Amino acid sequence: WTATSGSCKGRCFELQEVGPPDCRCDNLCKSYSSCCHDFDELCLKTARGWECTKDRCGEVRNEENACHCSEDCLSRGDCCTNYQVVCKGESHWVDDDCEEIKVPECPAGFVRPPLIIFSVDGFRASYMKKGSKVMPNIEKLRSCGTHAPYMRPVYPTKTFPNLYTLATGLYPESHGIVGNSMYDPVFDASFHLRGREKFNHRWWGGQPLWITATKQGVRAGTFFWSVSIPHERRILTILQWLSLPDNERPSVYAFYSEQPDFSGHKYGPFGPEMTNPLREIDKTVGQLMDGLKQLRLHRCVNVIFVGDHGMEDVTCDRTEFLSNYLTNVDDITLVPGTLGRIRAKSINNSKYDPKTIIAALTCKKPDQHFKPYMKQHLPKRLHYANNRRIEDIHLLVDRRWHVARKPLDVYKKCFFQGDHGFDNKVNSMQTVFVGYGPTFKYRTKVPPFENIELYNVMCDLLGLKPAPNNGTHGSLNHLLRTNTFRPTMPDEVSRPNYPGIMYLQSEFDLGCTCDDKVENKLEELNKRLHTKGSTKERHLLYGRPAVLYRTSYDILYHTDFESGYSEIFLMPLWTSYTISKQAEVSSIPEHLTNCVRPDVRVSPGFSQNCLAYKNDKQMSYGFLFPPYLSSSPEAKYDAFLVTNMVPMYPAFKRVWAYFQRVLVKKYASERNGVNVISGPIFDYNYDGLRDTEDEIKQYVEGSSIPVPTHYYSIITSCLDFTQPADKCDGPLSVSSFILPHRPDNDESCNSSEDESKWVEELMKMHTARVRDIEHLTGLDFYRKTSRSYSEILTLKTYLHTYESEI
Ligand SMILES: *[C@@H]1O[C@H](CO)[C@@H](O[C@@H]2O[C@H](CO)[C@@H](O[C@@H]3O[C@H](CO[C@H]4O[C@H](CO)[C@@H](O)[C@H](O[C@H]5O[C@H](CO)[C@@H](O)[C@H](O)[C@@H]5O[C@H]5O[C@H](CO)[C@@H](O)[C@H](O)[C@@H]5O)[C@@H]4O)[C@@H](O)[C@H](O[C@H]4O[C@H](CO)[C@@H](O)[C@H](O)[C@@H]4O[C@H]4O[C@H](CO)[C@@H](O)[C@H](O)[C@@H]4O)[C@@H]3O)[C@H](O)[C@H]2NC(C)=O)[C@H](O)[C@H]1NC(C)=O
Ligand SMILES: CNC(=O)C[C@H](NC(=O)COc1c(CN(C)Cc2nc(C)cs2)cccc1OC)c1cccc(C(F)(F)F)c1
Ligand SMILES: [Ca+2]
Ligand code: NA
Ligand code: NA
Ligand SMILES: [Zn+2]
Repeated sequence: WTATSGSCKGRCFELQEVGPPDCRCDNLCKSYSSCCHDFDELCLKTARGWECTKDRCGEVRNEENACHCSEDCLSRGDCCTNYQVVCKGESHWVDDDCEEIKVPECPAGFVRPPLIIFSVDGFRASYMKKGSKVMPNIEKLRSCGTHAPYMRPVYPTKTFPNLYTLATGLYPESHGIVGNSMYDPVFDASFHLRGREKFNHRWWGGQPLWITATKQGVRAGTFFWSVSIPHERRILTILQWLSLPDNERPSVYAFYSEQPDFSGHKYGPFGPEMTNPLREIDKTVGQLMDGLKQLRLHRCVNVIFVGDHGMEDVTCDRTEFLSNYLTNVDDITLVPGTLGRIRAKSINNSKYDPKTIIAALTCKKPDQHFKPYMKQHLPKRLHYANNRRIEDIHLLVDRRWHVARKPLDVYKKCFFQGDHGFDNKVNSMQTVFVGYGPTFKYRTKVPPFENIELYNVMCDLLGLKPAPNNGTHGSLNHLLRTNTFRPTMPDEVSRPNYPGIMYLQSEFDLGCTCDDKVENKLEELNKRLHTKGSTKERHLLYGRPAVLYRTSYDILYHTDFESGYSEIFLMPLWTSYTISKQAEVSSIPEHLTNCVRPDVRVSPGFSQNCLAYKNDKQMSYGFLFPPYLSSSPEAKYDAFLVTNMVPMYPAFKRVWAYFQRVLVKKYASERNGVNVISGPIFDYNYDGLRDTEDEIKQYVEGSSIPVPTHYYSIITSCLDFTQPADKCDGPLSVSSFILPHRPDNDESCNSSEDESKWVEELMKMHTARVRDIEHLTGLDFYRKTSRSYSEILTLKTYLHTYESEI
């Protein structure tokens, strides 16, 4: 119940919201059907429109008008935004030349530059170039401020998950808004775009920017606008708040627009109907900037122009139907569209089996336009599994397609030409970032980055301590003139042991054999030098990785590679080696096919054994430093050490061997040498974080050798590829991957073909940031370089996406 008999007089767009049954007058009262009876009359005036005209100038104030052109309007804070232009001979902001804003120029009373967020729904990154002719205000923000060519949204590339990620710095799996539609099985409740359940705070986790501000004494304008409030009224409300007394005035504001998304769904991302929506959003930016100029705030405020996701061409005819795959289609509930999520229709169904559902959806039709995954097997870069609202079965839908349960859902539930939600590396899903103001840089282009990073910077802009989030604070310091955040490197928690030769060969009873007794004062000294770290500069180019948790491990040096060997997990945490452009690939010699050799520096009790692999009929082994890239026949023996061995399913060994035998040399050739760090990852609870020993669900049969869920590589070279990776004077270049360690290649529909036709495609899908590997391993990379720490943080957030140019 709401007592709508109360009044909005002197309360229009009040900041503090009131509780039922008292009627409301805030930004969202319409969405709750709770506005006071006179809210439209008092708060939503429209008389005479939104613009001053020459005949209105100096008018007698009429309080009924939407905005004012009377001599008193500036002191009242409610002039039409073009008042000074029409009535006082001023220029529109867009018409003024860009001039660098070196320092804030703020009116007295202003404690800090205000932050104004201008959020646009469905604004695809390429509109900034493709639409620049019809968007002169936006184009001036972009050219004169700081801009990226695009900003990467989060998956799924839907509205509510991305806007809330913008606000919180969190992945959707952490903030809880994991789709526009959700079912939470603990609450037994459903969240939908339409309706009241979505207002319950239990759905909205983390801590959004307006709550971080308010908790630390910084006042915030409300970030939400009921859809029926015209954009012109939203802008005038923001400008009116900006004229409040100092102690009442907010420091952070947001505007939101439903466009260009609304028209993009109807017309497709580049439909001829799309120009007018772009012109109108531009005109709204111009209102804001003219209004700021009137308030003398246009060289004081920092403005962020930002979108949630882009827009792809999608039509009703490009829909896959699960009814063409499943015998049992009425036993499942599908959350449909540009992603699919599947759960049982009834929890009382003992006939429900996700294994038979996955198999019936796997590579069944030659041009099949979606791929099924158990969520834990989705690319780790998506960070889309650790939430009970995310269904176990996931369908990743190809760009331009939909998935639906049955045909009748598509005509009884073509209209639309555009949609979004696909994989967040897809070019059409990328969106926009421009920052303009005293705290941003002048005429500066910055490389693409992730929307999770902005919360830290907005906190930086407002003098706030950010709540814990998934940004890497400092990785965006190059966007900023001042207010940078100067992080320190984390301290190493575990120091390594450096074992020498401590065991005789006969102390080992591992069931391994090697034809190595085929093997000199000159050159024995040399091998001793290698085992003590004499080639280590060549192979560990950025320092040893620091271990940020408590564990027991050894540094092991070799001619061709260096590793940190865990005595707890019985295998390396990391293995680091450099391959020059001139490096030669060799074979594994016939007499060494089955060679595994005890490592006389590491106890038998802290070693793997061969008999366990013999006995486990599902599990084989591979090597982290590849025997194919040995520098000499004699150095090659090192590659067969029991301390370089890792458990690998035979199907996975097809992938790994092609990566090691073929692709590393190809990258060294292309990049002018590469430094590679490889290793295992254990993430059995799919939380994106390193597992402890007691979270491991699978071991090589009969042993304490834990089985990795994934294997990573970080591949680093010189950004200036005229310099070799090992003699690089300036910035670095990196690509990395986190490959799922699976017992089949069901993910790759073409895997019966030669590895050259499918492996690199798999690896591309599983591309990763170095930061993703850090979370999954508890290791900190790039500890000793010539580079600034913020530059290294940017490097660690880089994702190599393999898309063509935006
Ligand atoms: C991205 O950044 C985010 C933010 O930094 C990272 O997420 C953090 O990761 C931490 C570890 O996973 C986690 O810390 C835990 O917090 C527990 C208390 O959590 C509550 O309080 C915080 C603070 O206000 C709050 O933010 C939490 O909010 C979560 O949960 C609510 C309700 O479900 C949601 O609305 C909200 O969206 C959020 O959910 C997300 O996180 C939870 C986990 O908290 C997931 O379940 C969800 O799926 C979703 O992803 C909470 O309200 C604290 O109690 C934990 O401690 C346990 O474990 C340790 C082991 O050392 C032990 O000391 C404790 O005893 C305890 O164990 C006991 O409980 C176990 C299970 O019941 C049981 O097995 C044991 O036997 C014990 O009894 C732990 O410290 C932190 O909460 C989240 N924060 C957020 C916002 O998500 C994220 O990791 C980053 N991602 C990457 C890839 O880097
Ligand atoms: C019909 N309109 C809609 O459906 C969307 C519209 N959204 C908004 O008015 C503001 O959008 C959001 C922002 C806004 N914020 C400004 C984006 C940010 N960008 C940065 C950079 C930080 S925060 C941040 C976080 C989540 C957001 O929405 C879920 C809306 C209208 C009515 C009610 C709701 C709700 F309560 F259900 F959520 C949502
Ligand atoms: Ca884990
Ligand atoms: Na085996
Ligand atoms: Na296959
Ligand atoms: Zn949309």
